[PDB]
Amino acid sequence: YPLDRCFDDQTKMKVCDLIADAIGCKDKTKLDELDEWNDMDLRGTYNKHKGVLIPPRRRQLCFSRIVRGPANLRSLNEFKEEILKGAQSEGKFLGNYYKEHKDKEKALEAMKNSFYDYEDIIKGTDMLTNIEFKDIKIKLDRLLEKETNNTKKAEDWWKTNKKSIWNAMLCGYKKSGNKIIDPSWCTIPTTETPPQFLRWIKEWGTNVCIQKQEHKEYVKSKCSNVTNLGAQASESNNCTSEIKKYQEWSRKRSIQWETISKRYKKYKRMDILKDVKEPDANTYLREHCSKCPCGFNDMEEMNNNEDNEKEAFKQIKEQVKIPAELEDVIYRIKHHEYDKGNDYICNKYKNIHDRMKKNNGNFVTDNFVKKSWEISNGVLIPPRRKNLFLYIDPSKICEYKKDPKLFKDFIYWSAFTEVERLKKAYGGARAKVVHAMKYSFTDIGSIIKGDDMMEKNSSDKIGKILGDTDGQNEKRKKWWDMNKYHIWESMLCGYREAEGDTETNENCRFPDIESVPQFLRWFQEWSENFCDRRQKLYDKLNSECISAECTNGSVDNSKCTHACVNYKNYILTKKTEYEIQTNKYDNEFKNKNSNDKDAPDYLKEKCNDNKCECLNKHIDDKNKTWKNPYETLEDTF
Repeated sequence: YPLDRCFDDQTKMKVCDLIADAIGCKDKTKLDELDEWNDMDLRGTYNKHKGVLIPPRRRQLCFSRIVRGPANLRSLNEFKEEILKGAQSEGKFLGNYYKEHKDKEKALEAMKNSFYDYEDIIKGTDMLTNIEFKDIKIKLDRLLEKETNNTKKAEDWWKTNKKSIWNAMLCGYKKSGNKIIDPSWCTIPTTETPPQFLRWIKEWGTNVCIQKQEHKEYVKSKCSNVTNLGAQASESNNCTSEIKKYQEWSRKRSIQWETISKRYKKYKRMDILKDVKEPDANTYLREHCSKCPCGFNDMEEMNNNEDNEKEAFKQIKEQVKIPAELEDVIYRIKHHEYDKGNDYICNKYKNIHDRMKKNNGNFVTDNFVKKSWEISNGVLIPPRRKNLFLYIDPSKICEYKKDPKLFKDFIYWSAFTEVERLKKAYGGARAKVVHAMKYSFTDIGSIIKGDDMMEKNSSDKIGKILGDTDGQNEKRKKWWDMNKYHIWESMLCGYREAEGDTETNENCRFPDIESVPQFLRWFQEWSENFCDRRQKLYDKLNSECISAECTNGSVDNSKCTHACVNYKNYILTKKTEYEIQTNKYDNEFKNKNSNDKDAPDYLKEKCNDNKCECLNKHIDDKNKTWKNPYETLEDTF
C-alpha cells in the first residue's frame, strides 16, 4: 500500500482517486490480438488511402463525449483524461490478458499504442470515420482557443493546455494497484513523440509483428512436439493445418503491407531511423521493435517470393515437412536469398562493414590460386584455406570478450573481407567465386566450431572466448548455427557488389555442404580444384598435340611434352594426396551417418558441377581405383 510504489502512489494523489470513470467505455476489454483487424473498420475505404489494418483502436476509444456539445463543459473537457482512467493493474482496461499471460510489457505496449493514438486524434491523423476524429476535435480546440490568442492549437492543446501529457494512465484500476517499482516502466518515453507517419507505420508494425510473435508461440507450443511420437494421442495432424490457416489470414496482411510500402502512394514521408528505412515493409520490420523479427517472416511459404517455394496441390501431397522444417529454430528469416540482391539491407550491411573496424588489420592478395598443395601437419590442408583471412590477437581475448555483439560483427567483417580477397585472388570469376564462398563459409564454420587440423593457435584463442573451456565446443557449436544465416548472407552481399543484381541460382541458396564433415569438405574442394585444372591443361598444349594420351612416354612437340611433364607431376601429387585422404576417410570418417560408399563415390555423388565427377583421361580419378579396379574403402563394426 504505502510502499515505494512509483510516484502515483506516494504523491498524496487523491485527486485521481476523487476522479471517477467516464460515462463511456461500453467495454473495458474484449477479445485481444487475433483475426479481427482486416477491413471491417471503414466503408468506402478508398478515401485518403486504401483500407488498412488497425490496432485495438475501434476496440478502445471510450466515448464520453456522446453529446459533442459546446466547449462549456469542455473547458478541460474532463473526459479525454477520464476515459483513460484504468491502467496496468489487477489486469483489465486494455490489457486484461496480461494478468493471465503474466507479462507487464503487454499492458505497457497497449498503453503506449492507445496513448499515441490519442495523440494522433488530438492532432488529427485518423483515416477512419469517427465523430471525435471529425471537426469536434478541432472544433473544441478552436472554441477553447477563442481568446484572440493561442493559435498554436495542437501544440498547446496536446494534453489539455497546461500539464505536458500522459497524466491519465496513472491511477488506473485500483489506482493501478499492480505495478513494478521501476519508473522506466512507470513512465514511458513521453518526451520523444514519433511523427504521425512513424506512428501509423509503427501501428502497422506492432499490430502485425506482435501477432506474428504469438503465431510463433502457437507454432512452438502446439503443432510441434506433437505429430512426432506423439499426440494426443489420436493423431494431432490437423494442428499442422492450423498454421496453414494462420498463413492464410496473415497472407492477406501480406498484400496489405505492400500498400504500406506505398502508403500514399508516396513511398515514405521520412527516412532511415531506428525502426524505419523502408525500402520495403520487411526491412522496416527487421529494423523494427526489440521484441521482433518480422515475425517470423512471411511463412508458411506462399509468397514472400521470388523463389524458392515448396509448394503445390497443396501440399504435394506427400505430406509437408513444415512440421520438421519449422518446428525447430528456424525462428527467423532463413527463408532468404530470395532476397537475391534486390534489396537495401546489403548496402547498409556494407555500411556496417569497414566501419567499427576500419581495416585496422587486413590481408589480401597472396595469390594462392596459382600455388601447390602442402601438408602443414602431414595432413595436406587446402591452400584454399591456408591463408583464410581470420585471426585474432591480444586485445581480442577472454578479458576483451565482454562484447559478443561486436565480436560477431567482427566475424561478419572477416567474412566480407574474405569475399573481396577471393575476388582479388581469382581477379574476378563469378562461377569460381561462388564455390570460393562455399568453401570459405563452411571452413569459417569449422574454425568457429573448432575442428581444423591445421588450426592449433586461434582455435585455442576462440576457445578462450565463448566459454567451452573444456575440450567440448558445445557453446561454439550452438553459436555457429544460428550465425550461419547471417554469415552466409554477409558473404552473398559481398559477392553482389560486382553483380549488382544477379542471383546465384546456380548454387544452393544456403550451402548444403555445411552439414557434411569438414575433412570431407576439404577433399571435395580439392576434387573440385582437380580435373578442372586438367581441362585447362588439355586446353594449353594438348589442344594442338594431339587428341589424347600419347602412345609412348611423351612426344609430338616440345610444348605438349612439357604439358605431359606437368601432367605426371600433378598426378604424382594427386596420388599421394588421394592416398592420404582415402586412408584418413576409411579409418575415421568412414560410414558415420552410414555412408556406405568409398571416397570416390562420395566425390561422384556430392559433385554437381560435372567438371568434377572425373573420370580422368589416363584415368586415375574415377569412382574406383585400379589394381583390381573395383571399389574399396568400407568400414563397419
